[PDB]
Order: sequence, then C-alpha cells, then structure tokens
Amino acid sequence: ILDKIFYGVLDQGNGWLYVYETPNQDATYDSALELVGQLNKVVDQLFEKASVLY
Amino acid sequence: IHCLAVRNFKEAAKLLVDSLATFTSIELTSYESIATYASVTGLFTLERTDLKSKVIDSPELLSLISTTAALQSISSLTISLYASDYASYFPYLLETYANVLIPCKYLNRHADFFVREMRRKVYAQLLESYKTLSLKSMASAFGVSVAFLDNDLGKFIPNKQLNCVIDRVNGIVETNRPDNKNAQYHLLVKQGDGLLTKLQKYGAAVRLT
Amino acid sequence: AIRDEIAKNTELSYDFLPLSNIKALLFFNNEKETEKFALERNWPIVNSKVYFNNQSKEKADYEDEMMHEEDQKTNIIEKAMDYAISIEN
Amino acid sequence: IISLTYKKISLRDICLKLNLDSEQTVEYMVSRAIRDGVIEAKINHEDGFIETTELLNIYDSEDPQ
Amino acid sequence: MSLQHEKVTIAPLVLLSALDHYERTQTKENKRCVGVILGDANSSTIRVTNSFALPFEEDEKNSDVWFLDHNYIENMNEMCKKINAKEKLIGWYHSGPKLRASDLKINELFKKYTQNNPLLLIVDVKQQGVGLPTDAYVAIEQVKDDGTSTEKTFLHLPCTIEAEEAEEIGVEHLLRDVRDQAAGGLSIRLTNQLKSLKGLQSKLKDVVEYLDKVINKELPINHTILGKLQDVFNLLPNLGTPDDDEIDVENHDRINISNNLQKALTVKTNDELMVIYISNLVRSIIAFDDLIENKIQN
Amino acid sequence: KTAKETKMLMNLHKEQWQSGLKMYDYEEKEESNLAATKSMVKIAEQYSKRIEEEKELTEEELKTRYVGRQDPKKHLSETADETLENNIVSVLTAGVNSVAIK
Repeated sequence: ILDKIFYGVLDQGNGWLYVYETPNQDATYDSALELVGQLNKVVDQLFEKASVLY
Repeated sequence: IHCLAVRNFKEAAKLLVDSLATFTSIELTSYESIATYASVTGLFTLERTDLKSKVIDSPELLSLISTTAALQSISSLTISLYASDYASYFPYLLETYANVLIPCKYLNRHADFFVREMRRKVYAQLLESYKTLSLKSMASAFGVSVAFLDNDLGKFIPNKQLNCVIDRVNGIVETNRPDNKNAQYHLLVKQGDGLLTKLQKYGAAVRLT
Repeated sequence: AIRDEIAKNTELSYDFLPLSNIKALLFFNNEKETEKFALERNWPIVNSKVYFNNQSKEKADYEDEMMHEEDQKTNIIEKAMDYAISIEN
Repeated sequence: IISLTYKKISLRDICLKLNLDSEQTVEYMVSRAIRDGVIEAKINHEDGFIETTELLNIYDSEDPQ
Repeated sequence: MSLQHEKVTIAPLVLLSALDHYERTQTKENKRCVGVILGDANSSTIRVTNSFALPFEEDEKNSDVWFLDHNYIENMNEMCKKINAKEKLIGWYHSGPKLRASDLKINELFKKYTQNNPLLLIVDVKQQGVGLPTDAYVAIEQVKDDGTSTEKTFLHLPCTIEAEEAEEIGVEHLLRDVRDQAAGGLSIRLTNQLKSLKGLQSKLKDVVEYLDKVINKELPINHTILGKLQDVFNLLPNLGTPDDDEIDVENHDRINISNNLQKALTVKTNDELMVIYISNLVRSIIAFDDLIENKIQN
Repeated sequence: KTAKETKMLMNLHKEQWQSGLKMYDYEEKEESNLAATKSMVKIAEQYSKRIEEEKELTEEELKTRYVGRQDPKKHLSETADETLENNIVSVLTAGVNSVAIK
C-alpha cells in the first residue's frame, strides 16, 4: 500500500483487505494553485517599480 | 547552508543532495558535516519512494559508511523508517537528538520542530496502511504504553496530518480518509483571500498619487 | 424561561430520553408537570418517552417561507446574470 | 478538541478531564454548544457516550457557491 | 430517385427573390405563386442558387383546379443552363403560408422533369417567427402499414443557409446593423439565449391546443403523435436524483475557473493604471520646464 | 430597399431556438478548462520577464531594442476574457435547462 502497487487498506479487525480503484485528483485545482502562486510574485515586482510614483 | 538555518527545508534538500557528489570546500564546513545534513533533510521532506532511491542507494553514503557517531545515528533511523520496523524506531529517535541535532549549529534551533515532525510522520505512515488498528497492537509495536500513545496522537489530530478518529468505548483506532476534491477546495480559497488583499491596497495607493 | 432553554439545547442533542431524565434535566418536581410542558410544546409522548423530531422540523420548513427571505436567497441563474452584466457596463 | 480527536468518548471521561462538577453538567455544555453547532455531536444518555456526527465535507453542499 | 438531400443551404438571393416575385405577379389575398427553383443538387447539400416566377392562377372553390403552364418552365430553363450549368431544375417554390395536400398534385408534374425528388421550398410570405419563415420538405415515398399501403408524404428537413463571398459583402453593405443572429460575442449570445426561451414557450402552447381540439371538436385520434408525447414524459429529468448532485459539483469547478480569470484581470487593469501614471509623472517635469522657456521666448 | 426585403435578409438562422438551449457535451468542457489554466501558467512566466525591464527610455525604444513584441500581456488578457465568457454562458445554459424543463 506504501509503494502504491494495489492501493487499498487492510482492516486488521475483520481480517479483510479492502481494495480501491486509483484515486484521481482534480487536475484543474492543482494547476490553478500554481497560477495563483505566480500572480503574487508578479504583483510584488510591479509594486517595487511603482515606488517611483510615490 | 543559508536555507538549513531558516525553517524552510524544501529548497535545502534539492541543493543538498547534488552537493554530496560535488563541492571542494571553500571557507565552509567539512564534507562530514555536509553528509549529515543531506540525511537529515531527506527524512523530513522526502516522499517514501524517493528516500530509498536517492539516499539509501546513494553511492556516496555507502562508500562513506560511518566514521562518525552523528552519521551512524541518522543512518540507523533511516533503515527502520523504510523497513517499517517500529520497535527500534523510538530508541533511534532519541539517539539522533543527542548526537546530531545539538552538535550541529544550524539544526539546534529546530530541535523541537524536527522531533515533532518526525513523530507525526511515523504515526501517519502506519495509519495510511491500516483502516483500523487496536490500541494494544499499535502501542506494543512503537514500544510505548497504550496510555502514553493516546495523549500523543491527540496532539497532532487538530493540526490535521494523521487523519484519524479514536473510539474509547470499543478501544479501536479508526482511520478516516476523506481527502478528495474537498481538500483542495479549502487550499485555494484561503490563499485567495491574501491575493485579493494585496491588490486592493496597491490599487488605492497609486490612484491617490 | 430556564426550562425552555434546557429543552431547546437538549432538542438537538437527543430525540428520546427515559422518563426520569426528562424530569431531572428540567428540574421539575413532578412527572405530570413534565407532560404539561410536552403538550404546550406540541411533542408526542409515546411510552413515556418524548419525541422532538417531527413537528419542530415541519414548523421549521413552514417558517422558512416568507416575503423577506426571497431576495436574500440568491438563485444560481441570478448570480450568473449579475457577474456578466457588471463586466459589460 | 475532544471531539476532533475522539469518535465515541464516554461522558464519564470528559467529567474528570475538565474537572466538571457532575454528569449533568458535562451534558449541558455539549447541549448548549451544539445549538450554535460549533461541535456538532449527538449525545447518547443511555449508552453513556457521545458519537461524532460532523459532516466535515462541505464541497458536496451548496456552500462553495 | 436520390436520398441525396440531407442538408439544404439556400443563397440569401433565393429567399429575397421569392418574396419579390409574389408582388410582381400580383398574387395576394391568399393566392399562391409557384415558381421554379434553380440550382445545384444531386448531393447531400442542396444549394438553391436562384428562382424564377411561373404564371400561376389559383382557384379557391376547387383545389382540383389550377393553372400552371408546363411548356413555359422548360423553355425558360434551358437558356439559364447555358449561362450556368450549375442551375438545373431541382424543384419548385411554394409561397405558403402552410403545407398542403394540394401541394402534392403540383408535385407530380414537376417530378417528370427531375432526376431527384423535387425539393418543395415553402417560403412563407407572412414572415412569421424569429427564425426563418422557410421550411424545407422533400417528397419521400415509403412503404408504411397503418391501414394504408405505401405512403407518400412530405418530411421536414432542417433549414440552414449558405452564402457566396460576393453576396455576403453585399448583405452587410446594405445593413447598418452589426447583426445579432451572428452568435458573436458575449452580449450577442446572452441575447440569443433569451430569444431561445421565448421561442420554446410558443411551440409548447401549440401542442396544448392540438390536444384540446381532439377532445372537444373530435379531430380523429392520430395515435402516432400521442406515441411521441408519451416518450417526452418518459425521458423527463427528475429531481431528488444523485444526478442533480453531480451537476451541482460540476457547477463548483466552473465558478472556480471564473473566479481565477476575473482576478487575473484585476492584475492586468492595476498594471495599466500604474503604467499610464509613470507617463503622467514624466509629463509634469516636461510641462514645468516648457513654461519657463516660454517666458524667455515671450 | 423595403422593410419586407430587409427582414428577410436579416433572419438567417432558423435553428436559433434550438442552438441556445443546446449545450456542448460535457467531456469537452472539462478538458478545455484544464488546458486554459495550465496554458496561462506558461504565459505568466513570460509576463514576469516583460516587467523586469520597463526601464528603457521611451516605451517605443523598448519595443525595438529588446524586441518587446511577442507580448505576453496581450495573450493573457485575450485568453482570460475568452475563457471567461465561455464559462458565463455554460453556467447559465445548464442552470436554465434544469429548471425550465423540470
């Protein structure tokens, strides 16, 4: 399970092994967080140059 | 080294593994020091599969064996973490504290922080593979009493890393795992509030000017 | 007012309570007084056990519909309109 | 805190830990707390424990809108 | 004859022209005009290039009685081919306003000329609807058992259009409008959507009153139609289904992307504000100095 | 021109009533959204480069000397608006259908 061969959970207290399909994380949500990250850096740079106005 | 001093270990690891191979020392610490540092970060941040590859099967570490107490302790901990041995994990936890963390200048200040991280991590590791355990089994395995285990699990549960609920009436350790689209939804809104905030203020500033 | 307060907190807590415990909580001296408060509160007594779930939920539903909370709902189609036209003003 | 940690926690244990006066007292804290829904639990008097009911997941709900 | 009729595209000139022809023969007051439709076919795509009027007399009393001069059609046609081989006799236009079973007699005569099933193009001249007042029908002959043995019938085919490049520049040159049937920008598509709803509402009303007439004025029960309405109700969506939950989740993703796109644009506008403002700060320094020099010049 | 002629030229879509209630099959919407976000990550990197500069004397001189064209600003603005409107219509259509019909 640790090596993600079959990915399930072993229930010690019934003496069973439960089996799951591969989970599929939402690609959109992950890629969105990268974009947001970037936007912050962008605004910081801009603002340092805008220090000229004030 | 700069990054080892700050909390952030993520950048430290990337730089640190490459430099085991290569760096003629210049006005900075010996290669024995540098070796213990790559082993330490490796535990902390690395995913499981990638600890094995890059570190245990390191050409560098294997040839270098142990000619120092510090390097020995950290190595002993790595072997039980990967092997899912748990009885010996806890003696080993204690050893690295004495012989690694306090001598090293940069990692002294993070002594508390590291041991916290590691103790969450191991408990976590075991819970990932079991839907349930009984309290007796889990406690005997780590080598602590059942009472000592209970007080410690409940430290780390509201900070969210172990993802488990605990029944007292039936003695059982259930392990809930509900991470899915829900997990990721919360990350995006929280960080989002912050981008909005910055933006509003810089907008206002310039308009006046 | 205090007995009312207790009754309301304990509504959600638990639906069915033994006869002895309904009395003890509300600190009534007598069982008959307990059943007086049920009838006023519109709760069935069935086998000397109160049941809180039914009427309270129905009532809640009915209360929810009024000429106030209709503009504060916001329809999903209505949200869309407002986002679109604000760009285009 | 005790709820997040524990799915079934005897009310008897909570009474010692927060050094609460009587069995009636420990009930009343939880009773009133769930009115604002901060804890969201259910009390079982007869079985003598609390069982967590917490949704946790609200993505499924209308709330994200 | 041919099944090759699977789309009909009609030049803006055909629609225009038919409408004009109706008043240049002076047939009005519920008097039909039939004209020949000339153009390409023998293809899935039918492209009606042009049209021409045919002498026509309509008699209301008997619908067994009508005038169409046969020999005229054929002479006029053959000259048209030498200009352009593109035109063939591909059928006839009918001025509407509605489908008839008296359109069928006219149909047979034109079917002698044709090598495909005549296209029967209903250009309605009451110009109704928010869509085109033009329905397309090709005479199909199919074997069908409903008491009848073989049916001949007129089946709807969809209407679309196509325009040549030269003709298209001419259409815009007339209009001062930027058009709204375009399905263009964000404004236009919201507009069209509102049109689409108002459109639906009418169609459904018409269904309601058909049923009425059968149960009050005793139109004979036609089973076929009711069969279809039955399915309409059987494949109806329903609430309380976990289907609904999925759509709700889906909705959440789509707001997430809008939220991010909108915030990206707040940055873009902020960046503009500052930019123009550096330009102003420069302009003030220039303006101080220019004034000073002008004092010397004066 | 006459207003009878004008009206005829103007209408050019009998499938208006259908097509606006028509929504695209849903596998294509998901696909598209990921593409659009992920692609903007890459044009954001290019955005960062752009505003390293913004110092050369004369805006126009910057555009010639360091080849300021191949303008990331313009591609991110275009993309964001294009995707934005699409999503406005999508949420509206699906939501309208759901209530009207049931």
